[PDB]
Order: sequence, then structure tokens, then C-alpha cells
Amino acid sequence: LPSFSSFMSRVLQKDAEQESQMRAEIQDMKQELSTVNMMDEFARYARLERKINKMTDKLKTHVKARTAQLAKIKWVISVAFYVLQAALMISLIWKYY
Amino acid sequence: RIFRLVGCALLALGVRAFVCKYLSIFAPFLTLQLAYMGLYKYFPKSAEVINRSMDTYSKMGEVFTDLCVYFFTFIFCHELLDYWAADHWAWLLVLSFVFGCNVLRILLPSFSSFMSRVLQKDAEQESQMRAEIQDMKQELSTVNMMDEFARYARLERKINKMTDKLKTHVKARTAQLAKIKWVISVAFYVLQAALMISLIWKYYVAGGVGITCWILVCNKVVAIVLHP
Amino acid sequence: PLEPTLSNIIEQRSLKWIFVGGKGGVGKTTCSCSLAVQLSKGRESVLIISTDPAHNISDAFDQKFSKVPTKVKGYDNLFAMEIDPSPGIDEAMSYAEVMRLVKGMNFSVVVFDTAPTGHTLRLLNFPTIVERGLGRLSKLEETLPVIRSVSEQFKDPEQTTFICVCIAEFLSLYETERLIQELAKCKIDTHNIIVNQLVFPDPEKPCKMCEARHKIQAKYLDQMEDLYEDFHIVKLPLLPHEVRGADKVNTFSALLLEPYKP
Amino acid sequence: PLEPTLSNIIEQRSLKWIFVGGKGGVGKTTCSCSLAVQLSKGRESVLIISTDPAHNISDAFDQKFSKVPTKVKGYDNLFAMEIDPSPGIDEAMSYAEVMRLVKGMNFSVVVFDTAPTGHTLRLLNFPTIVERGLGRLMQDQLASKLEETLPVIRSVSEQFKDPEQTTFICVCIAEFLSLYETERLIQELAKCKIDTHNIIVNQLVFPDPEKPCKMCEARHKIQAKYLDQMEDLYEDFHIVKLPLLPHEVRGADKVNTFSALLLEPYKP
Ligand SMILES: [Zn+2]
Repeated sequence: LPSFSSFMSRVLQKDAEQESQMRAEIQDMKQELSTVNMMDEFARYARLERKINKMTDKLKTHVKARTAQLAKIKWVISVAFYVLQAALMISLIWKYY
Repeated sequence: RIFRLVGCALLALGVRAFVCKYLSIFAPFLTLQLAYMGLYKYFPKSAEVINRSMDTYSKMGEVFTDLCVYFFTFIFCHELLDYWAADHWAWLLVLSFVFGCNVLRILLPSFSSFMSRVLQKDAEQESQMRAEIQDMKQELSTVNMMDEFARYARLERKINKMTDKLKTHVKARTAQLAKIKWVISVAFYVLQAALMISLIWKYYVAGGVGITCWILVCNKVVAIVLHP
Repeated sequence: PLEPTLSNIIEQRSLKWIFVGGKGGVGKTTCSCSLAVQLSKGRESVLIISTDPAHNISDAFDQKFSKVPTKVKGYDNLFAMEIDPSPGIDEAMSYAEVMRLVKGMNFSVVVFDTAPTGHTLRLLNFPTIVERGLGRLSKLEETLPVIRSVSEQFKDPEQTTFICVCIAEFLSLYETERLIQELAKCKIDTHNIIVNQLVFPDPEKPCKMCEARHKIQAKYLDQMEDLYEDFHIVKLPLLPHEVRGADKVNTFSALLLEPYKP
Repeated sequence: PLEPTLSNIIEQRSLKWIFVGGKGGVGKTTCSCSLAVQLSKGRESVLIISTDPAHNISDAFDQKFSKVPTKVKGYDNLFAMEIDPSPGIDEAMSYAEVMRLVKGMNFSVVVFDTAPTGHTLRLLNFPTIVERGLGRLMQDQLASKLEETLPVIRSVSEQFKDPEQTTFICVCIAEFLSLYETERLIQELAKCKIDTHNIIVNQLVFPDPEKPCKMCEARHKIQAKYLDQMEDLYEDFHIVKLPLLPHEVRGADKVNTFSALLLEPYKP
């Protein structure tokens, strides 16, 4: 488990870079928004929420799909685990025979 | 998918019909030729490592079923001949055993329904509560806003109040009975594990694995067929 | 920038469903009946359907109505109706009966008037989901087609459309923004934001509050334009409290063809 | 019946936090400024705060300010403040910092101008949660920081739920949507158990037959109806109406006139 987690993270570093930079700028402009008047700039302000929503929801659904394939990799490692029980099973089999 | 299964069922029937007759020394080879028939038949009808893994699990499950089914075929063409010792009672007893274990894993919902002894006294109150909240909202629906905000808000706060009262009551009950069922479940669970260890000591290697085969490889299939 | 006339909504055949929306002290019934009266001219026969529990169609049209769709006094093709009937199955069956009786008349355009809280077609999508789960495990089958039909009817960006209606106040503006986003999320189409209660003063009136609000509302209206150049805009000046009734409806609906000139 | 003036607030000596809230185009900053200018007279020293991003205090006073209290010309007790940055530990740290500095320097009363989007009182619920966690988890500079916050946070919390030293002023306008908003707001506050006795209204037209203008009576009737159903539904809470002011005078003069009108009951 720890070893595999190390490998998955080391390959998933591309995701861990992109998600980081994205959310980073996200808060950057969220703070910008917080410094935007709600009476003389509502138009640009509205462009900004629409942008935030599009970015967030799209990448977020992407995250659902990524975590889906991730749980598929947990199910193939669970198959690997079931192979390790079959392994130790044949081990006792030969310990007898 | 179901048709291939009943096909292997008729295969099993043929195996019972003639394998024990022992016309030749061919039992395992005929086993694996009948298996090849279906194995090949799959293709006409029908990343890379992922595709293999899904199939491997499916085939292992089916073969394990079929292989031990071939063993059952030696257990029935000869049971009639017995009528034509202690061992045949020993086979019969594990039938009862596993009927009991699975009627209790299906009895667990009976305990869920048995919670209704106190859930009746709960239901009467909660149901009356609902009755009032629904009629209050239905009357609320017949109220305008621009000229009747006063009555609107009056009813809204009344409903919302009784509503939150009801949610809290129901949540408490559910969040109580849930642990109750969890604990009674683990309880009889370790009691069937106790029954297994009991039979294991009663028969204190081939026999043990065989027992496991009869209690699972077959029964779980029967359960998925009759009470999926 | 487009033009301040509803030429598109009038000059189109494929439309069959028009939905009007908007909270606040907005004359939803007034603008509904207005669009209906104008649309009727070009079209063949128009069936107005209310949902607001205030039934202001009765007020504006001085006749009594019921769950039966009926004719309209002083008119030829105008047709009115209203249903307050607008666990989770009997509501869906009532709505299915409604839509069946609608298809039976098969009116070219069935304009609605949504109520104070939200939109009635967001709700309709719930029964199908639960229905499919129930099937997984009679009347529901029959019911199914009469619904998938109108579901395509609605998902089409060419046969149905939305017309939100707003007042020149920041709260209503933010609300209408939220509404437009929620709609575009739920995959409907839209092209129209009527504004309403527009004052139009002149120097003949030395009133100063009428100029303070004038500048405020003006400024807001222009910020409104900036953010909606894509969509059309429909200026629609506030009418005196003098005339109320058929007089009003006629006069008011006249504005939805030519731009207003004070 | 119930006095249309703010006598209770102006007369009470245990007040320490006077929140002001309410969405819409209302000039809540101006109303709070007026309340402060009036409160200072009888009391000893009043410290305004602010959280709106528009910094309306600036345009209302023609002075610059920063993250540090500061005197304002023509007043000996009014001190201005604003906080534009206003993890979770460091958020609590910044809030604790402002609380300690605002309260230590012999300040009898603190006035807030909450933003028109959200609510920050409820925040305190997050700390107390953490507190339970801290003991339960056990059973350097961060541990010391946590120690210096929880007693302070929990101490500053009781003055708020206390109905005799913390007071909320919602403000709304006479129109449906805003009325319903300030309704739901009152209900949610009463749920979170915070005292409240006062609903200022604003932008009130007051016409006379001298003006043959028709809209001035159409809105007038509208305002009448709404204001009266509002009274009916809030007879308990004090109602203190304020007239709309013309655009000629903007500045200290409008501040002191609103102040007078809030002190004494309005009559045209
Ligand atoms: Zn006027």
C-alpha cells in the first residue's frame, strides 16, 4: 500500500501540479473579486463568477472521472490481493503435499 | 447468459446420468472438453491488462461452480443405489446446516421488521406530527404574498418549527435502531462462525475444503437465484 | 447591440412553448397576457395557462374561469385556463393528464405564467429518474411517452424559450443573473429579459426625487446593457395608475412592437 | 404604540457590540456612521469598524485610514477602522488579534458594518468545535497560539449571545423581495439565538399636494401598504422610520441630519 501510493503519486504529479496552479489562480481572482465593488463593477464581477463556475464544475467533474478510474485501480489491486491469497493458499497446499 | 447457464445445468444432468457408469478412464478429460465447448462458444456470441482482469474473475467463479458440480454428480446417481451408512447422513446434515445459516442471513431483515415493536409507538406520534405539518402546508399553498405576507410568514415559522422537531425525532430514532441492528447482526454473525468452528472440531484436510465447497460454491449461487 | 423589439419571438413558427418568469413586484400576469394578445394576431389560436395562486388573469379580463379551457370575451382566438393543482406519483399523473388534454387541443403556442418560486419544469424531471429505478425491480408505462415527448420538446432550443422579467434594482438584478445561469445549466434556451416599471420624466415636472431615481435607474439600466449585449433588451415604461383593464392591456402590448418614445 | 425611536440603544450602558446588517442598496454605512456620531455624545469613546469593500466611510469623511485606529477631525471620540483581509488556525489568529486590539484600549462600545454578502458572527461556532476536538485528540508555537485563542474566543462569545450587551440592527427597504430577505434573516438570527430589537427602514418618499406628480402618490400608496403590513408583522420589534434625503447635501451635513432624525421622532 505505501509503496503503490508512492508510485501513483509520482506518476500523478502532473495532476498534482495542474490542480495546484489552477486552484491557486482561482483564489487569486477570488480575492480580486473581494476587492471589486458591488455597485459600479457588477458586470465584470458577473463575468468573474461565470468564469469561476465554469472552471470549477468542469475540472471537478473531471476529478470525479479520474477518481473513478482510481477506484478501478483499487479494484485491480484488490484482484492482485485476491491473487496473493490464492498464492498463500497454494503455499499451504505444497506445505502439505 | 442465463441460457448458457441452463446449458451447463443440462451438462450437469448428463454428467450425473453417465459419468459414474465409468465407461472409460476419461473423467477429467471429459470435464475439460465440455468446458472447452462453452469456452469456445462464448466467442461467436460475444487497458489491455484491465480487460484480462475482469474476465479472469468471471471465469474463475464459473469454473469453480461447474467443477464441484461435477463432484455432486457422483453424490446422486448413487444415493438412489443406497436405497436399492453414517457417511450419507453426514452429507445430508450440512444441507440443514447451511439452510439454517442462510435463513438467518435472510432473517436479519426480520429483525429489522421486528424493531417495529417500539417503532409502532414511534410511528403513531410521528405520523400525527406529519398529518399536521402536511395540512398546514396545504393550507399555506392557498395564500398569496403581496397582500398576505403576514399570514404567510406566520404559517412558515410554525411549520418550519414543527418540521425541525420532527426531523430531530426521526433522526434520533433511526440513529438508535441502526446501532441496535448493527450489534444484533455482529452477534448472530459470530454465532454462525461459532457453528462453523463447532462442526470443524466435530470432524477434527480434504474434508474441510470439501465442506467449504458445499457450503459456499453452491449455496451462494442458490441464494443469488432465489433471493437475489 | 440588437434592437429593443421582440421581433424574433414574433417572427418564428417552430416555437410552441413560451415561459415567462421573474420574482419581485413584477406584473407577470400583465406581461403574459400582453405577449399572448400580440402573439395571437400572427398565430392561429393561443391558450394562456396560469400557475400563480393570485389568478390575476381573472382580474385583468373580468370573467370567471376554471380548469376547463374556454373562450375569452371580446376576442376570437384567445383562449384562457388556469390550474392551481400545478407520494410523488399523483402529482406526476395530474400533470400528465394536463399535458394530454393540452396535446388534444394541440394549440400552436401554449404560453405559461410561472409562479413566485422558481420554474415548474425543473420539478417534472424528477419522476422519470425514480420511475426508471422502480422499473429496475401499468399506468406508468402509458404515462412515459407523453412525457419523454415534451422532454424533447423542451430540450429543443428551437421549439421553446424563456423570457425573464426584471425590475431595475440590484437585488432583482443579481437574482435574475442567478436565474439565467441556473437555466443555461439545466440546458434550456433564452433570448429575452423584459424590464419593467420604468419611469420617464421630463423637465415639465420640477420634482427632484423623480430626477434622483431617474439618474439611479438610468445608470443601472446601462450597466444592465453592458452585461447583456448578447441578449435582447425590451424597454417598457411604467404606465400611470389612471387606466386599468382591457384599455391598459391593449395599450401596454402596443409597446412590444415599436420602441418607446417619450 | 411601541416607541418609534432608538431610546433603548442610546440609553443602555452595557452595550459593547452593535452589529448592523441588511442586504440591498441601503446606505448602511451612512446609518451606522450616524448611530456612532450620536452614541459618542452621551458615551465616552466609540470605535467604528468596517468590512464592506466600498470603504464608504472614506467618501463620507474625506479622510484616509489603515489597519490601525485613528482619530477623525472634528470629533474627539470617533476612531475609524477598516480590514480588507477580513489556515483556520491563522484565521482565528487574525480575528483574535483584531478583537484584542479593538477591546483592550478602554473601548466601551464597538459598532460593526457587516458586508452585504454572508455573515461572520456564526464563525465562532467553528472554534468551539475545535476546542472539543483539542481535548479529545490528546485523550510548539502552534500550541501556544491555540491556548491564547480558545479562552479569548469563548469569552468574547458569551457577550454576543447575551441579550443585554449585544444588539443587532437589521435594515431593509419597503419592497417585497427585500422585506422577505430581512424576514428570513430575522428568523435565521433568532434560530442562532442573537438579540434584536430594531428594524430601520430607508428611502422613504414623502409627497404633498404641491407636487402634481402622479408617481409620487403611486409609490406612496405602495410604500404605505408595505410599511403597514411590516408594522403588523413586527409590532414587537421597534420600528424607526427615516425619510429619504434629497441629493443637495452629501457629507457630514447629511450625517448630522440623519443623526438628528434618528434621535428625535420624525414628523414632516
Ligand atoms: Zn415625482
